[PDB]
Amino acid sequence: QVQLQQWGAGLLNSSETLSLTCAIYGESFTGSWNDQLWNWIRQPPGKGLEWIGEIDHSENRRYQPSLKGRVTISVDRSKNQISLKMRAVSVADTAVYYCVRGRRATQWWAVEPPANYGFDVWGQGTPVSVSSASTKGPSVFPLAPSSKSTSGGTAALGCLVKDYFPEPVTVSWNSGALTSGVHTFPAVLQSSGLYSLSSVVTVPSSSLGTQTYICNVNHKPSNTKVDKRVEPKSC
Amino acid sequence: IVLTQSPGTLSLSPGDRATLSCRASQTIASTYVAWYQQKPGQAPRLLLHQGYNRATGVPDRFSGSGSGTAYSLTISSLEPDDFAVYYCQHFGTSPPYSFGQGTKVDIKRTVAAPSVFIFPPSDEQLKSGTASVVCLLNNFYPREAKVQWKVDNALQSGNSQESVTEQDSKDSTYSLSSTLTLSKADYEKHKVYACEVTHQGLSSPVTKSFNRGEC
Ligand SMILES: *[C@@H]1O[C@H](CO)[C@@H](O)[C@H](O)[C@H]1NC(C)=O
Repeated sequence: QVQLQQWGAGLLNSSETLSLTCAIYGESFTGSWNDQLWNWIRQPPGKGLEWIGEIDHSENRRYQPSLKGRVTISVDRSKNQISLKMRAVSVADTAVYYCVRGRRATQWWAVEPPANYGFDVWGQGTPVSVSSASTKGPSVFPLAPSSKSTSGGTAALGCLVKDYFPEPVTVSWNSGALTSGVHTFPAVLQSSGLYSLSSVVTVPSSSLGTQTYICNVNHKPSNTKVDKRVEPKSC
Repeated sequence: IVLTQSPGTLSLSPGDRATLSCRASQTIASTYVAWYQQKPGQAPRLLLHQGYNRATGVPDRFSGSGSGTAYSLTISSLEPDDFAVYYCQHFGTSPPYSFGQGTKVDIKRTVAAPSVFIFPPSDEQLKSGTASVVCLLNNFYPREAKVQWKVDNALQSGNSQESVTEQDSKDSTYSLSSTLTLSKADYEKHKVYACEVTHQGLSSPVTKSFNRGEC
C-alpha cells in the first residue's frame, strides 16, 4: 500500500521560498528494482497538469526548464521524505502541488513492473496560494435585482464575496432555507492575490416584495460571519 | 514534444462510445503514452500506461489504441461514473514530461439557452473606491458560451474574470459568472456597461446593459 502524504506552508508572500515535504509510505526510495521516480506535479486553478521536477532512485534530479533554476528537489533518505523548494514565487506559481510516484524499469534482468512509465500513485496535494495579503475577511456586497436582471418572470439576485484570503468561504441563503435555483461559483484569484466569488439565485420577480433574501457568508480563516440583506433596487 | 487532445469537450450519455484523441508533435513509441482520469476535487487517476496496458483496478471498458502520432482512449460504453476530465501524457525515458490540455466528457442533454442578467456595482462597494460589474448566465447547455464586456465604445480585455459551476445534478446545465472590475475613478468616466452573450440556444447574441447614474 504505497502512500504519499504532503505537508508544508501553502500561504506565501511574493518572492518567498516555497517549502513542501512529501513522506513516502509503503515503498522505499529506490524500490525493489531501482525503478522509482518521485515527481512533483502542479495544477494551477482551472488549468491542467504541469510537471515541475523529479528525483529518481539514483538521487538524480531533473527540473522543468521553464522554471529556470528556481526549483530544488532533495530527499531525506533517513526519513524517506522528499522536499520541494521553489524560490522567488510569483502569483503564477499559485497551484495545487502533487507528490507523485512514477516508475521506469532500469534492470534488464527484471520483469516489467506494474504501471511502468506511469504515474500510478498521487498524493492528496497541498494547495499553494501566493499573495501579499494577510488573513482578511470578505466584504459582502449586494447583487441587487432590478429591471436589468429579469428574464421573463424571473429575477436574479446574489452577493459578491470579494477580497478575502485565503480560501474558502461558505455561502447560504436564508440560513439554508433557500436552496432551489442557487448557484455559488468557484472563487477566482484576483491580481492582488485576494479571492472573490459570487453566489446568486433566481426567484420570481413578484417575490421581491414579499420575501426577504439574505446571503449567509462564513470565512472561517478570519472568523468573519456576514449576513447581507439583498434588496431590490427601485428606480 | 507537444500533446494536443481533441475534442475539447465530449457530450455523451451512458452506453455511448467515447473516443478521445491524443496527437503528438513528433512520433512517439507506445511505451511512452499514459492516460489519466480526474474528477473535481480529486487527484488524477492513472488509467492506461505504456499506451494500452490498463492500470490496476481500471475496468474493461477503458482501452487504449493507436501508434506513431495518433493515440486513443476508448471507453466501450460510458458508465455513469466516467464523466470527468481525461489527460494524455508523454512518459518518456527521461524528463521533461508533458501533458495534453485535456478532454472533458460531460452529460449530453437538450440545448438550453442561458438567462442573462447584469448587476451594477453596489453603493457599498463604490464607497470604497472599486466598481465590480457582474454578468450572470444561468442554466445553459452546452458549456460553450461567449461573454464579451463592452464599456461605451470599447470592448473590454484584461479586467474581467469568469467562473463556471459544475454540470448540475438536477438538470445537467451550466452557469457562468463574469465580473468586470474597475477602479471607481475609471468606472465613473463611462456610462453604458454591457454584457454580450453568445450561445447555441440564443437566436442572436443577447445584450444586457445598464447606464451608470441613470435608471
Ligand atoms: C505578507 O506579508 C505581510 C507583512 O509581513 C503579512 O502580514 C502577511 O500575512 C503576508 N501574507 C502571507 C500570505 O503570508
